[PDB]
Amino acid sequence: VASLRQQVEALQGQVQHLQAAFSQYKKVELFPNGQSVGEKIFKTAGFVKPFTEAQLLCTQAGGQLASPRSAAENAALQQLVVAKNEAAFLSMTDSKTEGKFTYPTGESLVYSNWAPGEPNDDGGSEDCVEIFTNGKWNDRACGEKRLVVCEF
Amino acid sequence: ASLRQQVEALQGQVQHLQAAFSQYKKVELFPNGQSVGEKIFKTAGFVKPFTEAQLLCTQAGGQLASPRSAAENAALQQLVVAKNEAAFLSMTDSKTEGKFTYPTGESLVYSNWAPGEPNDDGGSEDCVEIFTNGKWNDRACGEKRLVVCEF
Amino acid sequence: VASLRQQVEALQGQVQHLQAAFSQYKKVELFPNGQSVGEKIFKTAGFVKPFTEAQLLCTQAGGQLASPRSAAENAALQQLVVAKNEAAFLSMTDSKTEGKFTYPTGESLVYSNWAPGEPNDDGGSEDCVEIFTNGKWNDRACGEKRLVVCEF
Ligand SMILES: OC[C@H]1O[C@H](O)[C@@H](O)[C@@H](O)[C@@H]1O
Ligand SMILES: OC[C@H]1O[C@H](O)[C@@H](O)[C@@H](O)[C@@H]1O
Ligand SMILES: OC[C@H]1O[C@H](O)[C@@H](O)[C@@H](O)[C@@H]1O
Ligand SMILES: [Ca+2]
Ligand SMILES: [Ca+2]
Ligand SMILES: [Ca+2]
Ligand SMILES: [Ca+2]
Ligand SMILES: [Ca+2]
Ligand SMILES: [Ca+2]
Ligand SMILES: [Ca+2]
Ligand SMILES: [Ca+2]
Ligand SMILES: [Ca+2]
Ligand SMILES: [Ca+2]
Repeated sequence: VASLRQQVEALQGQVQHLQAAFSQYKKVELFPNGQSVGEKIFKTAGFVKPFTEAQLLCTQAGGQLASPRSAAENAALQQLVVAKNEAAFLSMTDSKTEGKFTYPTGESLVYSNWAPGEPNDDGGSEDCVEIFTNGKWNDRACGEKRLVVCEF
Repeated sequence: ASLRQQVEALQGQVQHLQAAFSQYKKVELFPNGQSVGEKIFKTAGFVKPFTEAQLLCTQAGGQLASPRSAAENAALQQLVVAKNEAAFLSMTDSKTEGKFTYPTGESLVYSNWAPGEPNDDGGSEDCVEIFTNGKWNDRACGEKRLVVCEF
Repeated sequence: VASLRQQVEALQGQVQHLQAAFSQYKKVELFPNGQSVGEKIFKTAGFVKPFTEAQLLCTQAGGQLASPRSAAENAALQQLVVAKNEAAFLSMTDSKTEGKFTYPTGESLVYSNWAPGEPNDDGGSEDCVEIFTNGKWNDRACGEKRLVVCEF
């Protein structure tokens, strides 16, 4: 009772100090290659890779390629693209059904920010998606190399 | 009694978090960070002009490196030495020439000026850079220097 | 009692939040320069340095140069070497007694993965160890510059 109470007050002090230390370290971690938005975190590897290799890096790391599902998420991702000045690959593709872009899960897009005229499947072989420094999207060949950005 | 059990369970979970966190703090700081007291300095690894550098730090939830003691200055110096690139500090005398202040407007509580500095060379040096030897020199804000933020 | 009960529930909520937030943060931290194996974490600095310099960097960081003690640890370390496509230095040397490799403490090796014919003290001057992209080890001159990888 009395012992338990003070034991609770003591443990909470420890937990709140931990919350403070963690919050500080989270900010430190995100600088300068990450961006937090909502409960999602985007982080770039700082280099470019073809889609398949980029996808594998994110999955092996316990996440997946950047999948902006709102204007806010797209804006956060855009910050990293602008910072590295390198267009990045998104996770979505229309490899299964041409013209129908989906997330790795197979779910259809719930948000899109296609540049005017896109997606055009240029050359009849653009099944991956890249995001430019202006935040707009363009379908591009999966074999091209683009900035690797994962979401966790 | 049920609460007693819950408390003992929480103690074990907290001990685990503390141990795991302790390890990750060391991992995080390697190789671009420095912890001194309750402050953490971290470099972006590249150079930028003052305004750009300042914005990067502020948007990241911190501010440009602002050593307030010899200890903090020495810690910051370690990053500068490691990257072999002089860095910008947060302080400027842009408001009133000759009076350097922190982004808040507060006057300096510590400084490590090289002899003869600040000298407002060319009548246009309102920013501050820190050398690999830890000394400070006022320099043009337009120059590009290592970006180091504090959190 | 009743109050203590409400506070314990609040504390429980705080700890659960931290467990979830910390787990996410760990994945973010490790991407793309770290590898977790068991209770050990390997992290590369992303650049090369001669042995002495690399060794000092790790020690000052509160850790030490990569010291794989099992096939599992060696495989984890190998992932970073492959990722950076740069051979890395291990912590072990035979500087004290030629022909006898030891950890920084002085203890004899508990595991090794030498390439065929190694260690061979080529030129009578190889007292350090490098790990290749294939995971095998080779003794090499300590003055050479190799990928810096520390363990924490
Ligand atoms: O290089 C491919 C690229 O070429 C142009 O920029 C446009 O036609 C794009 O739609 C297309 O993706
Ligand atoms: O250090 C002497 C002098 O050298 C250059 O002119 C600049 O770096 C000045 O800021 C400095 O004051
Ligand atoms: O042929 C093997 C031999 O090649 C070179 O001489 C060096 O890399 C040596 O360390 C290695 O033992
Ligand atoms: Ca980190
Ligand atoms: Ca197609
Ligand atoms: Ca297509
Ligand atoms: Ca296109
Ligand atoms: Ca002035
Ligand atoms: Ca001035
Ligand atoms: Ca000057
Ligand atoms: Ca020898
Ligand atoms: Ca030898
Ligand atoms: Ca050899």
